[PDB]
Formats: sequence, C-alpha cells, structure tokens
Amino acid sequence: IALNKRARHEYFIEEEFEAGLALQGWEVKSLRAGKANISDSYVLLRDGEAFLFGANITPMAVASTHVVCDPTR
RNA sequence: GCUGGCAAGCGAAUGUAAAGACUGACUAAGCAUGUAGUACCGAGGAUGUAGGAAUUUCGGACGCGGGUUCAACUCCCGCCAGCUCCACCA
Repeated sequence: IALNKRARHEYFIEEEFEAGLALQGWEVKSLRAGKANISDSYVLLRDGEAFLFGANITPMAVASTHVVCDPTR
C-alpha cells in the first residue's frame, strides 16, 4: 500500500487525491511491479504546479551500469 | 491691438473676434511634382475571418532511433542492459 511509515508515525495524513505523474522510460516499468523509494517525499513549490520532489527512483537492476537511471530527474 | 468720424467718462452706455478662397518659391529656409492636409494618435471609429482566456482534442511515455499496423506501449530493423550456444591457437 506504500503507507509511508515516516508520515504515518509522524504527522498523520489529512488530505489526498488521485493523480498520475510524468516520467520517462528509464524510471518506469518498475513502478508497475511496485519497487520504489517514496519515504518522506520532499515536494516543494515549483512553478509547474509543484513538480514532484524528494522521492528518488527504485534501485532495481534496470541500470546501464553507469547510474541507476537518473540520480536527479 | 495703436488709430480711424464723433457723441460718453478718461475709469463711462460698453464691443460685431469671419479667418476660408486666391498669386506663386513647393521638395516648409538651394533643391522632384502643392491650396487643404497622404501625416500623428490612444481612447476617436471600425477587424472579430484568428490567435491569446474556457471548450473537443493533435502534440507525449514504458530503451532510444527511425523506413512500419496508427489502434504502438514489443506492426518491420541496427544497437545497447542480462541468459544461453558455439565459432575463436600469429
């Protein structure tokens, strides 16, 4: 369910909705399986309607053995 | 506007205020063509056919690139990231 145990133990969630996000082929096809690292995503104000911040990309072996796919994307 | 013919005082009754045509040097004050102005807008008028607001969506991304069914998000190919099989003795 990806409950975000940090945000569960601290400052219980109050409001949420449902929406997707935009990403490239590198950082995709693993979220379909479920692996990810979304613990305490630091989403801050962005001019483009608060672009997703904080959470990185899953460390699954989809790497081109240079980087995972994108250290910062 | 000073004057202009005089009644009215020099501080009195108290003023009509049009301003266009016509000659020409025209390239306004050498020098191209003139008798009303083609300029300049900015709150004076209009475009609203198309680009800006909503509104149907085209655009995108499942690795990329493109010649492919467009319904592509693997319908045809070259690579690269792993598995396997061997070729591979100057």
